[PDB]
Amino acid sequence: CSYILNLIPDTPASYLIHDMAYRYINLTREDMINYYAPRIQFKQTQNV
Amino acid sequence: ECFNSNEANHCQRYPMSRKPRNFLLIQCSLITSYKPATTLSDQIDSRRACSYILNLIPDTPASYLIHDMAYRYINLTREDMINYYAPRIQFKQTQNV
Repeated sequence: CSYILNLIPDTPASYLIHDMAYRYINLTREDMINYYAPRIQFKQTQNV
Repeated sequence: ECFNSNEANHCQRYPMSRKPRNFLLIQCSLITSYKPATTLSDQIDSRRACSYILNLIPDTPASYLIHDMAYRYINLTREDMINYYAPRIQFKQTQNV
C-alpha cells in the first residue's frame, strides 16, 4: 500500500487500485487485528 | 599541572553527570549529491516519506506522534493537497489546510 500510494493512476482499474490501497492504509488497529485473526478469535467490527 | 589542577577543581565544584547532552541541532544524513528542493520535489518527497514512515513501528511518544502526523498527511483530500502547496494568491480556505 505504501508503494501504491506513490504512483499516479491513469486508467479506471488503476484508480480503483489506488482507492482500495488507500482504504487499506486507513484501517484502524482493531480492524487490522480482526482482519488477520482466525474466526475463533474474530469479532465483528465496523469495517472488517 | 595547571590544567590538571583546574580539572580537579572543576570536578569538585560541579555535580557530575553521565549523559552528555545534545549538540547537533539538526541531525541528518546524505549518501549522494543534493539537489535544491522545489515545491514539486517537496510534494513527491513528502508522499514517499509518509509511505516510509507508515512501515515502521513507533517505540517512544515522539515516534508515536511522528507516525500519527504522517498518517494525517497521507489522509488528506486532493483539494486539501492542492491548497497545501499553493501560493496565497490562489490559496482558498479548506477544512484541513
